[PDB]
Amino acid sequence: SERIVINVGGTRHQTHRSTLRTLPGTRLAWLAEPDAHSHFDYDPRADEFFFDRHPGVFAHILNYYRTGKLHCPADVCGPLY
Amino acid sequence: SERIVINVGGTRHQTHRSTLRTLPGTRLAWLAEPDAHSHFDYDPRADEFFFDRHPGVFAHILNYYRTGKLHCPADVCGPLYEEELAFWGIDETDVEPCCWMTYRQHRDAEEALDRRWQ
Amino acid sequence: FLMRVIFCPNKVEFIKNSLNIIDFVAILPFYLEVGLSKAAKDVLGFLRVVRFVRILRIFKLTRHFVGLRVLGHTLRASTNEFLLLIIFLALGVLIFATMIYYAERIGAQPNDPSASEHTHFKNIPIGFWWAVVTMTTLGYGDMYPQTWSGMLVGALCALAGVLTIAMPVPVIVNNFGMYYSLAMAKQKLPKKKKKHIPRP
Amino acid sequence: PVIVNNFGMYYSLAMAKQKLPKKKKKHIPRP
Amino acid sequence: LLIIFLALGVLIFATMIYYAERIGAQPNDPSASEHTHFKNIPIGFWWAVVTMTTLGYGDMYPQTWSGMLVGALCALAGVLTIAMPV
Ligand SMILES: [K+]
Ligand SMILES: [K+]
Ligand SMILES: [K+]
Ligand SMILES: [Zn+2]
Ligand SMILES: [Zn+2]
Repeated sequence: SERIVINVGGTRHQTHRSTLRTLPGTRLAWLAEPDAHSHFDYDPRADEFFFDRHPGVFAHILNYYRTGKLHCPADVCGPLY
Repeated sequence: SERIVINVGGTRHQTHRSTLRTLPGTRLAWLAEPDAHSHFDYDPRADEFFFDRHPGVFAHILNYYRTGKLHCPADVCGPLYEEELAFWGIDETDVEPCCWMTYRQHRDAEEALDRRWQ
Repeated sequence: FLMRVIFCPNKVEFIKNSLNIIDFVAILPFYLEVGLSKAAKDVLGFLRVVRFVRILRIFKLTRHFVGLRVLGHTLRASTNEFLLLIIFLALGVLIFATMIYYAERIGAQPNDPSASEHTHFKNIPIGFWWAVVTMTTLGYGDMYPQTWSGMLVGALCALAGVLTIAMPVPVIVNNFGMYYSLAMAKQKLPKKKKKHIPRP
Repeated sequence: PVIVNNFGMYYSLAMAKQKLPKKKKKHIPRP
Repeated sequence: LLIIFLALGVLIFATMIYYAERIGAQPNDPSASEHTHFKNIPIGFWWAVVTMTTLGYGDMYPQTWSGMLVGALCALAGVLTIAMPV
């Protein structure tokens, strides 16, 4: 019950709930809480939350959650990120 | 019946049918309609449409469908992205001004660079 | 000007508009002929200086150009680099002026009563002028060092001027290039029709 | 040009560090 | 853009230098300007081009403190308005 799988635009991003729980107040912080099945899109057959967003930049967002420093991917426009 | 999975070159891109239905007339718009099994490549065992295209740029095409603004990925050549969005039906004159000068650069350069004894 | 005064919505901003200010200042001297003895000479002497601004009416025409708007935005957005450039120039000018004034006096002839007779660098402000002319790689040639120490100081001045001018000017030029590219992009792009109809 | 590029990099980084407001370390690291 | 910038700079600095060089004019001479090369504005155009392009022939140059200030401003503004579009 420590692992959580985010399905962002069809790409499965997997992480521990502690990682999401680091940065409070943000959307993924609300994901990490146990009252998240009702709040967010979720299918119990695969145990994944689905967000209809660009996955390539969510990699860097989740990297912010993991390491603690926010960086900009040099392969997307400024406004996109 | 609201979710649709696109298999683009072996990478599964998943989205809602409303997202595809936003931009009409394009290929993905025709995908979103209920008469799409016959028109396009589709296998019922995995419920995925298969397109034999570069997936890394289809990420940005689908991002256009989702957010509403077309951007150019800075990690592929201008002509590559141009040909991909030409295939997908997207108009090239929709890219945002932030990434228009780098996109329309090589094409600008290319267009600028181009009786017996008679 | 009278036809424009006929319709003047938001007269506060109309008076704050620099273009109309320039128009009025340029039209004042001629119209002051009927208004125009002792004070008249002084006001005419200053009216010539006012008429000097009559050339500023070309900005009324050139405001519609794109490059000039981009240049104005660049200037307004690069104040820090201009301050850096003026500080660098002032420091270099002062230091090299003092250095050249003292260098040119080493080879001074003892016979002449004045400290410096054969050199153009008779004082430091002349050094300021020479330092500007030499650091900008202008080199008029009206004043130049004539002593080996002066020549060394002059070579150092030329090199340091090249460097301290080429420091912030590339930053300013890059700012202008970015602004001009973006403005030309926004001008070229045809008006969009918003193909993407957003979902509710 | 090499010297000028060095100065440009240093000046851009210094202006970035001066502009950025003092952070509060939102990210509370896990033990 | 370059020709417009050059024309504006040349005109403005020519007028400025012509008026600056007359501040220190000697009252004795009947003519307005006798000791200065900037006897009129078109000469100012020539000097402004030569000075903004950092050419600096030296055939004509300011000889008054106000003229020297105007000349320094002319050189700097010429460097900038030439390095903009080039
Ligand atoms: K030069
Ligand atoms: K020169
Ligand atoms: K010369
Ligand atoms: Zn972009
Ligand atoms: Zn390529």
